[PDB]
Order: sequence, then C-alpha cells, then structure tokens
Amino acid sequence: MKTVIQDTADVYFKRKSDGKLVFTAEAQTASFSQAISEEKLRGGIGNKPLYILKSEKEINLTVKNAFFDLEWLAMTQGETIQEETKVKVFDREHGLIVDDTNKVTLKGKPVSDVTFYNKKGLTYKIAVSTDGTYTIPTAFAAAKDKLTAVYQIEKVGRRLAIKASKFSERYEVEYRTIAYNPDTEEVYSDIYIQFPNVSPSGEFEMSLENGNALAPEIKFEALADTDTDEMAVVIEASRDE
Amino acid sequence: MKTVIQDTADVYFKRKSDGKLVFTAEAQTASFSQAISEEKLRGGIGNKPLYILKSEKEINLTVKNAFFDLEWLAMTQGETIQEETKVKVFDREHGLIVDDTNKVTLKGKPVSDVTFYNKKGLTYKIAVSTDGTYTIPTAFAAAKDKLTAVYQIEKVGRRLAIKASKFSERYEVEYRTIAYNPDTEEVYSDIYIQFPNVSPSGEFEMSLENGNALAPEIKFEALADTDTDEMAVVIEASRDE
Amino acid sequence: MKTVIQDTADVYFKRKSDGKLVFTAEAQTASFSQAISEEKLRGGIGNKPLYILKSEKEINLTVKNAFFDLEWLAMTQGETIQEETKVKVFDREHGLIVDDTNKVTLKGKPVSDVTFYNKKGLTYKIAVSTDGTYTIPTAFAAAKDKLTAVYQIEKVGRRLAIKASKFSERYEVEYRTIAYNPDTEEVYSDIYIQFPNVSPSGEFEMSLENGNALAPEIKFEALADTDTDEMAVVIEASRDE
Amino acid sequence: MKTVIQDTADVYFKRKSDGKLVFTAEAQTASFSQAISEEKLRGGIGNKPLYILKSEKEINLTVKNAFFDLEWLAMTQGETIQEETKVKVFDREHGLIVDDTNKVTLKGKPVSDVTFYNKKGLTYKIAVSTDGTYTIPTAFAAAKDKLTAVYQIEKVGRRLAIKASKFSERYEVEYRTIAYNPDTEEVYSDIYIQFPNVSPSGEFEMSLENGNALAPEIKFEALADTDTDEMAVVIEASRDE
Amino acid sequence: MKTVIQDTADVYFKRKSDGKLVFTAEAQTASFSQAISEEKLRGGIGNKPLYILKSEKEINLTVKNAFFDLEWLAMTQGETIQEETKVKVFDREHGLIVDDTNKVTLKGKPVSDVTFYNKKGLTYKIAVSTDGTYTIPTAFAAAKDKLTAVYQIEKVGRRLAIKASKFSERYEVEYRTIAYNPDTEEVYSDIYIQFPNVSPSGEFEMSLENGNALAPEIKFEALADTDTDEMAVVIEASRDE
Amino acid sequence: MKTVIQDTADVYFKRKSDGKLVFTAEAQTASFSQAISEEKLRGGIGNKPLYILKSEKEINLTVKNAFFDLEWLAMTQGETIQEETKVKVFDREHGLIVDDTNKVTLKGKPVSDVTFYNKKGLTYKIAVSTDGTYTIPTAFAAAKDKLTAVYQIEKVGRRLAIKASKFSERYEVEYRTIAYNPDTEEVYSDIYIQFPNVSPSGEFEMSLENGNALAPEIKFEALADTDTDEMAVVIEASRDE
Repeated sequence: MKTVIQDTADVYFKRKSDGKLVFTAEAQTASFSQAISEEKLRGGIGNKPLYILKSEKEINLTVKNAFFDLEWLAMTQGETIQEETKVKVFDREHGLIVDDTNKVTLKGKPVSDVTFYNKKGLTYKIAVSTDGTYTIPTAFAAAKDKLTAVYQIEKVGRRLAIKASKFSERYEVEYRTIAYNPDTEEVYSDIYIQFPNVSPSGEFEMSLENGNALAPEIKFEALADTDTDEMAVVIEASRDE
Repeated sequence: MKTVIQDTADVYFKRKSDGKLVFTAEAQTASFSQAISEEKLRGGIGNKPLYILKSEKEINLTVKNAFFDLEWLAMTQGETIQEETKVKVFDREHGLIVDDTNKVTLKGKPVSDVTFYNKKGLTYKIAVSTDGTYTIPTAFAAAKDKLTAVYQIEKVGRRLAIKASKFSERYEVEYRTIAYNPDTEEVYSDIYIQFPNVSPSGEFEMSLENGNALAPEIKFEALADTDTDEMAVVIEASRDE
Repeated sequence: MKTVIQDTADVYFKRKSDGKLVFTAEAQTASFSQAISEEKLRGGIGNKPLYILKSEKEINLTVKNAFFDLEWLAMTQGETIQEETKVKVFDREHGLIVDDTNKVTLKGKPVSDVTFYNKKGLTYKIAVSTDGTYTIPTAFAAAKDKLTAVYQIEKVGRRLAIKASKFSERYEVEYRTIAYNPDTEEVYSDIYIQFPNVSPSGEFEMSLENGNALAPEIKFEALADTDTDEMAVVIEASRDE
Repeated sequence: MKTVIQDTADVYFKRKSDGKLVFTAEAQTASFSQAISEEKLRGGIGNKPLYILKSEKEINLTVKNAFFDLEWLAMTQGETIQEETKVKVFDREHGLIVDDTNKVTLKGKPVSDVTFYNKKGLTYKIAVSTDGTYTIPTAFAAAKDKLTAVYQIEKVGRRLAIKASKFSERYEVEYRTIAYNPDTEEVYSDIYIQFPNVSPSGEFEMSLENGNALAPEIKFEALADTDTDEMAVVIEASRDE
Repeated sequence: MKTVIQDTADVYFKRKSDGKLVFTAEAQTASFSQAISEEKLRGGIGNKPLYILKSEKEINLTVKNAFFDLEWLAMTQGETIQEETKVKVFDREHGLIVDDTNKVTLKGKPVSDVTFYNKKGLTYKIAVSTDGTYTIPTAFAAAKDKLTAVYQIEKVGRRLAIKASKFSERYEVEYRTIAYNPDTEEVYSDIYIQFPNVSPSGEFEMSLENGNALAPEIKFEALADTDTDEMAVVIEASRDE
Repeated sequence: MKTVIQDTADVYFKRKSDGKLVFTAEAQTASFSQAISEEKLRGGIGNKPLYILKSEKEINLTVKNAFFDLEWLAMTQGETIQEETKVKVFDREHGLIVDDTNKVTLKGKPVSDVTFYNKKGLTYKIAVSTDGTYTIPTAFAAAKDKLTAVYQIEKVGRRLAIKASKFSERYEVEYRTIAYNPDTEEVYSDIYIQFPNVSPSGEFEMSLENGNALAPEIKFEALADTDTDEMAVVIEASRDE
C-alpha cells in the first residue's frame, strides 16, 4: 500500500566463497542507480524514428557509513586482515633536558638511529646505544637546554596491505528499511532490496581533515546471476503476516 | 571494534638513502585516494560483456600543514639547504631630511648604487659614495624636505636553490591518528598508514594573501616497493597490548 | 534624449496568413538578443590585425507570462483549437460503503470498466454495469468496509492536438514599453520594437511543481524579410507630438 | 606618484567618416583587457626553452550605461536614425458596453481590420467601418456586456532598421577618470585612455524584466593605427600644470 | 585600391539563342579556376633549357546554389521544359479492411494492375476492376485484416527528358560581389566577372540523403569568343561615380 | 580452450654459428604476417576458371623495443662490436675570456686545429698550440671578449662499423606470451612462436626528434628450413601440466 519511508538502511554483506557476513552497519546513505543506452534508427520521408536499440543494463551501489571499520577497506582489495603481526612504527619524545655533563638519556627502547632536534631546528643523527645514554656535540647544545627525539619502535596489532595486482572477489548485498502507513501512524511494511551478485570497484578516498567525523564510502557494481539472470530483487513483507 | 575517527594525523618522513627524518608535523589534512581503469570487451549475438580488462592501480597523497618550514620546499626539489651563506637583499630607509647644504647622509652600508625618490615621482641614481654622505642633486629637491633610499645589503642566512635539472628523489611516509570507542568515550586504537615508496611531485603554490595564513600543500605519488610489491600498508593496534 | 526604462512590455502577435491577433499580454520578460560571427584578418611583418570580418547575423526572441493561455501552445505547433468537442476523461470517487448484502452503488455514469481499490492495494476490474450497482466478491471485501472506484467519464470542452508531422507557421510581433525623462519624473516616449517575419521554435517545459505558479515561455527566431531586408525595427514616439 | 583611482569614466565616441561626437555619458563600467600569445621554442640537447616569441595583440573594451539612448544601439548596426517617419503600431481599447441594438462604437481611427474579444475568450474580426459603428452577432454577446478591441494606428516618430547586410563602421573612443593623492586626500591627476581605431561588435541583449532598470552594454574591439602603430594611449596630467 | 572581398556572388545566366535570363540565384559558391601546361626544349653541350612551349589555356566555372530550381537541371541537357503534360506515377494506399464477403473497395482511381501486400510479406496481383471492388483469395488474406495497396495513377505537371543524344547549348554568365574599403569599413566598389561564351559540362550528382538540404552543383567550361578572343572579363566600378 | 591474449612478448634471438644469445627483450610489439600470390588460368567456351597456380609463401617479422641495446643494431649489419678501442670525437668549451695580451688559454687537450668563434660570428683556425695558449689578432677580437672554441679529443669505447659489403648471417628467433581463461581470470597457457631460420633485412629508421623517447625497429625475413621445411612454428603449453 501507499507508505512513507523516513530512515536510512541497515546493510548486510557476504562473501560467496567462504561465507563471512562481512558487516552489520548503521549507515548514512544508500543508492542503487540504474542506466540504459538508447540510440534511434531513422529514415524515410521526414526523418522519422523507426526503431530504438536498447543495449545495456548497468547498476551501481554506494554506501556511506558513520563509523570506521577496517573490513570496509578489506572489501575493496580482497586481502585478508592478519592478526597479531609484528610491525615497526615511529615514536616521538619531547621535553628532554641536557645535564651538566653534556649528556642526555632516553626513556624508551629504540630500534633505529635516533634524531635530535633543538630549539632552533638543527639535526644530529646518532646510532642506537646499548646503555641508552647519549652524547651531544657542544655546538648542538649546552647545559640546561631542551631537545626532542624521534625514532622507531616495535609494536603488535592487526595488519593489511594494498598490493599492485590482487583484485576483488564477488559478493552479496542487502538493504533494509521501514515504511509507515500514512493514516494510523505506525510501521506497516519492511522494505528489502537484495542484490545477488556484486563486485567491489576500487575508488576510495580518506580525507582526514581536522575536526571532521570521518565517513568511509564504498562503491560496487552489480552483475547478473548466472542461474536466474536477476540483477536485483525487491521485497515488501508486511508485519501483519 | 567499531570506532569513531575525529582528528587529523601526525606526519613523518624519511629519505631512503641517507635517512633524514625530514619532518615531524602538526598538520590539517591527509588523503590517499585510489584509481583504476577498465575497458570491457564485447561480442556475440547480444552485444554482451565477456571479459573485463583492468590496467592500473594508482595512489596519490596530500598533506597540508599549519606552520611553514623550509624543509617542505627542500623535499620537492632535492637541493639541500646550505647554511651560513652570504646573500644580497634589498633594504629601505624612510624619513631622510635634507640639510641646509643639500646633503643627506645614509645610515646603512650600501653595496649597489643608491636610488632616491623625491616627493612626486623623480628618480636619481648616484654611485656608492665612499664616505657615506651624498650630495643632493640640483633641482631634484630643496632644503627641509623628505626622501627615501633603496639599495642592497649583505646578510647571512640559509639558502635554497631552484634549478631546472635536479628533480625529486624517493621517500617513505607515515601518518598516525587515533579512533575513539563510541560507547565509553575513551581512546581505543592507534591508526597508521605507511607508504613504503613515494616520489614527490612538483605542483605547489605559495600564495601570500593579506591577512590570511599560508598553509603549505605538498602532493606526492606512491609507487610499488621492489621487495614485496606493496603500495601502502594500514595498521591498527590496540592500547591494550 | 536620455531616458530611463523601468517596466516590461505588452506583447502582441499576428499570423501572416489570416491575421489572428493571437494575444494581448501582461508579461514578465521580453528579449531581442543579437549575434554576429567575427574573425580577424592578419598580415604583414609582425602578425598585425588589419581588418575584422563580420558575416552571419541572427536575432532570437523570448517572452514569458504569468497566466496560462492555450493559444500559447497553439502558436508553437500550427494547429487550430477545436471548440465544443466530446472527450474522455478519468474520474474518481471515494467513501463507498458496502451494504450488508455484499453490494455497493456507484453514483456516476461510467463508460469503461470500473476498477475497485481496497485498504491494502488489491484490485478488481469489473465490467460496466447496466443498472447502477455492482456485487463485490467476499474475499476482496466484507460488509461495513470502504472502497474507492476509478472509471472514465465523458465531458465536453476545448481540444488541441499536437501532431508529429506539422510544424509552426510565420508570425509578426511587437513590444511596447515606456521610458521616463530623468529630470521631471514624467513619461516621455513610447518605445516599440517590431519584428516583421519570425518562426516559432518548439521548446517548452511546463513543470507543475507544488505551490508554484506556472510561467509559460515562448522562443522565436527572426528571419530576413524578402522585400526590404529588415530583421528588426525600433521606433520612438514622443507624447508631445 | 602613487595614486588611488576609485570611480568610473566619461566615455566619448567619434565616427571617422563624418565626425559625429556620438556620445557623452554618465556610465557604470569601463574596461580594456589585453591578451597575447606565447609559444616557447624548444630545441637542442636536453629540452631547453631557447626563446619566447610573442605573436599577437588583442585589445577589447566594454561600456555600460544607466540610461537608454538610441544612438548607442544605432552605432552597432551602421544605420542612421530617420526622423519624423510615419509608422504602424498596435493600440487597445478596454471596457465597451454593448448597446440595445447589438452595436458598438469606437473612439479612434482604425487603419486595419478590427478584432474583438469576449469575456470568455472568443474572437470576431470585421472590416473597418466608415462611421465607426460595428454590429456584433447575437451569439458573441448580448446587451449590457463588456468587450475589448484591438487595431492599428498611424503614429509619427523616430525609426531605425537593423538590416541583415549592413554592418558597423569605425570610431574613436576616449575615457577619463580622476586619481587621488593618498596623503592629503585631494585630487592630483586626470587619467585618460585613448583608442585611435575601434570597430564596434554586434553582440547586445535587451532584457525588459519587470522592476529592473535597463543597463545597455556595448562591446568594442580595437585595431592597430596605420600611421604610427598605436592601439591605445594612456595620459596622466596633474592639475598643478 | 586594395579591397577586401567577403561574399559570394549573385549569378546571372542567359541563353544566347532565345535570350532568356534563366536564373537570379542566392548561391553559396562561385569559382573560375585556370590551367596551363609547358614542355621546355633542351639541347647542346650541357642539358640546359633553350625554349619553353605554351599551348593550352582553359577556364572552368562552378556554381552551387542553396535552393532547388528545375531550370538548373534543364540547363545541363538543353531540353525545354514542357508545361502541363500528363504523366504516370505510382501511388500507395495503407489499410484496407477486408469485408465478410472477402472483398475490398479501394478509395482511389487506379490505372494499371493492383498489387496487395499482406502482413506476412507475400504479394497478390489482380487486374483492374470497374466498380472498385476486388476479390481477395482466402490464402493471401483472411477475415478482418489490413492490407497495403499500390498501383499507378495519372497526374499533370512539368516534364523533362534526359536524352542520350541531345547535348548542351551555349550561355552567358555574369557575377557580382561587393568590395570594402580596408580603412573606413564601408563599401567602395562592385566587382563583376562577365563570361561571354560558356559551354556546360555534364556532371551532376543529386544525392538525397536523410535530413540534408541538397545544394545543386553544376559545372561549366568557358570557351573563346569568335569576335575578339575574350575568355573572361573582370570589371571593377567604384561607388563614387 | 578459448583464451584471451593481452600483452606483448619477450623476444629472444640466437646466432646459429657461435651461439650468442644476443638479446632478451622488454618489448612493445611483435608480428609474423604471411603472404602468397595467385595466377589462375582460364579458357574454353565461356571465360571460366580452370586451374589455380600457387608458387610462393613468405613470412615477415617485426619487433619494437623500449630501451636501446647496441647489439640490436649490430644484428642488422652483421658486424661484431669491437671493445676497448680508441676513436676521435669533437668537443666544445664555451666561455673563453681574452687576457691583457690578446692571448687565449684552453683547459682541454686538442688534437686537430682549434676553430675559435666570435659573438659576431667570425672564425679563426690555426695549427695546434704546442704550449697551451693561442694569440688572437685584434681584428678578430680585441679584449675582455668572450670566445668559444672547438676541437677534437680521443676517447675509449665500443665501436661499430657499417660496411658496404658485409651482409647478414642467419639467426634464430623465439617469442613468448601468456593467455588467460575467461571464466576464472587466472592464467592458463603460454604461447610460443618459434622461427627455425631467419635472415635480418636492412631497413631501419632512427629519428631522434626532440623529446620523443626512442623505440628502434628491426624487420626480419624467415626462410624455410632445409632439413624439414618449417618456415615457422606455433606452440601452446598449458600450466595444469
């Protein structure tokens, strides 16, 4: 029946190979635009139209979530997120003071050469010490100054890798919304929009501007089911049944 | 776990030959857009898609800072910044009164010809006087009147050269931001985006508008690592090790 | 004399064949754009310009109204508006309650099959009745319910007929607007702009959005008169003569 | 000296054939943008710019008045305004009460066939009468009803004719503004911008929107003077001389 | 003086025998190309030229109109267009309902045999009836079907005849174009190009593509007059006398 | 199975005498066109075909590289590249200042007569200086004059000598490509196109246009093998085996 739709959708994903339900979201957008190509044959006394050549059926999706989850990026490359992997990352220590003996001591555990910066913005590159106490050239600084340190440390966590060859696999998608009855002010039906075969398209961008709540974005491209030649299916299930 | 991204990312840099940690920044943006191209083949009764051709994988970057430092410019051209170099720059002295003997004495150390400017539009270019006192020309001016001088001096500082032959080198990059847990309002994970091989691009602008703040912007371009064929690495590690 | 033009203009029309003064208007716009294609010859030592070629003059018109008239669309096609023609139009009735005997009674004079709609969106296309009442299947509805019917009714009125082989005819146009004298706050002259031979262009879009007032739009194009070679004429007439 | 210029210009024109000072103005804009073509010959081992060659020089103009003056538009079309010429224009008469014998009388001097209008939108055209009394058919209207009439008259006034073959001629132009002294808050020098050979361009538009003051715009394009090869001249003259 | 030619030419033809000014066109091109050949003789010690021989002089001529006139074609074969002559042409009738008596009544006036076409694509050839009623076999058509009827008719009009023997006649041709003054942007003279004796060459190709506006093209070939040996005359006459 | 071919090939060569695998490729094109002629005999009552004569079969190759190797050109003329040989080449030294005695020095090592050049475009050649300086008459240049000189030097490098008599020897060639499976988008087979005998042909164009990356091209010609008369071979080896 006639109904009014207000809210966004809950999306569900699924890999057709191993069957991992890759999501259960709380979104901010959705779309399933369509397209067709049309050209017109012409001829005869008066350039009249005689036939129309309809020559495609393309569908594209798009979703825009309100949180960040790594699986979103996993989808757009097909890799697998490894767990508990050793990695090397940078780390920065500030506010070091130079003692009266022309020495400074760190408070971390480097793994590469440490670089010092002084209040003017010079640089002094020294190898990693075994005891952790380091010497400063007398031209670089003197007693009772302030220096900063930057170096590498080893951490553990989850890891992903974007390569130059690996490409996507094929997926299932589904939306879901709720539609109201414009007379008695209650929810009547539950819209569904299924997609039986999709293929992620690699065009993603993460602008990390200051003071903005990041919103990932993912685009797909629907294909035709081999078994039944269906590109989309729409359902309206009524809560009265 | 689901997480909320709110803040920009701290940037780090590395030159791959000598290992200069060229930067530690307090920035305003970070982006790593992707791109791919497709062709699609067609044929048969029913001009249908038979096999898709993928032909690229490009990644770019962008960083935009809040403070100006000369290393930013140094990176984009490779030329190193020599220190303690004597240079020639122009200087200006205002409010120069003419005495009753048609003579005006500078208060500087001219190195090129000194040019004075009368109160309407005139110009007059005397040679550098050894004494430093100058004879005011005949009808260029009179007594009890103002002028202003412009000439060159010799100052000491840092220097960078923009040539037309020396082009960019190859660097490594790393961003770091934090993502909040949406339930307990705390900090959960630490995000990292390494780029194991980049090539800084020459496309930049230093506009110095009045009353605005110049924010440098530098655009890179990421290529494939030779060892493992990686363009980018994304890492998430929890603050509960 | 210098004058200030404020108001829009009254627009008239006239068909060259019979002399139908197709309108007296109360409009919002009038326009008589021009256009000439200009190139530039060049020659001699130093690629100097020595002359400017000018050839291909055009004039476009545009008018825009704040009411709706049907002669408006009549001009753009070249048809004629038949008067007092019987036609077929749909009509709808609501609030039809079903008596206890599973029957309902329309109140109109259907000409085609009548379709019934319940409060869930089902359908029933019963054939036209001869007496006035209809019987309802028990499954579709029950006693003390509501139904709505849609059927076709015959009404009498005017009728245009847009045809795909016919095209517009040739017309005459004229605007009239006033201009004041910038010293005395008075009206001085009656400006006219005549167009002796013009061919309407078929391009019109009647968007009918909610709560807006539709403003039509005709566009013409002026062709050269075969007798005296005049595309446009401008006249000024002083009110003191 | 350094000055601040803040206002528009007085624009003068002058035709080169007869010598007519076609305008003085009180305008709103004035411009003379310029353009040049550059090519950068390259050659030799290594791609090196050897020489930059200039190949063209274009000077445009623009003026925008705040009052309608017929000679403006007369300039761009060549024609010479004709004075005291008889013409034909439309006129309208409202609110005519039908008499008891189905007859109406006008108050003017028709020179074309008269067209009547009903309160509902009919039409009835009848040949001009000699006594000004026209008989209206019974179906069109009855006694004590209101009709409206339209017809042509003969008026005397000025006249132009935009022909499709005759294009413009060549003029001289000159601007004039006032430049201030940024210390004493006084007027110092008068700016002038002269053009010795100009060819008006036919590209103009007269929109007559309701409640908008008409702003004529007349574009020009300048060409090199044969005597001394000057497209433009700029003169500054103090008011102390 | 030096002048600028911008425009095509009004072409005027005239038959030398009966003196009919056969055309005043509004064309799109005119041309009067030439051609000459040389041989050169050589001899003596060292192959050097000794004498140049010149033995040909041809002047072609081309015109290209925008409208279509039948006299254009009449020129190229020398016939005289006959007026009001009876001819035979084919005509077509779409949609003829078959009655219960398996007969059809045409709405025209055949003159030769009638051929029907059913939907499926067969044909059926009957002879001409007197009362206009034709019987249709029960294999070609059926009850309540729509057929297509084609036949010959008789109309009257103007007639030509492209004979394989009769060939062209002789004409006189004159052009006209207006030349401008390259300093004051006015008209200075009228260029004329008379041709006193010309012989048509038969090469016309009337392509009638879909939605194009054919420009007739006919080519000529000038020949030397017997009286004075003047293949072409070029005239310039100033507009000051 | 049906496959899709998408890339160029890695070309290989081998000389049949001394077994120098003279090359491997990162190429941009390969091709092995074929061509035969026919004669056809005719006779008898009615000109009909009777017997067709086949007497030819040829294959021609082409390869287009991206880099430059000198054996690539050594093939085309059949020479062997001598190593570690002395040659003679020209060289240039710009910016030579003239001293207070019209003497000129040189920071080089000439072997032929040095030809000095002046800014005006003069010249001066003289026997080689045996001390390290030259004297320039006042007529050529006077003093404080910047001069440019040119002279030959000796260098050691690899040398190739085109000769009028030495011609080709007989090579052997092999290609390689990869083929994909349209259903699973994995790799399936490796196509090889051998040629057991070939003779390089002399047609090569080396245009070094400014800013156009060079890509050479060698064209071969395949002759039939004496032993078993195979002018070429095509091979396909899957990767499941």
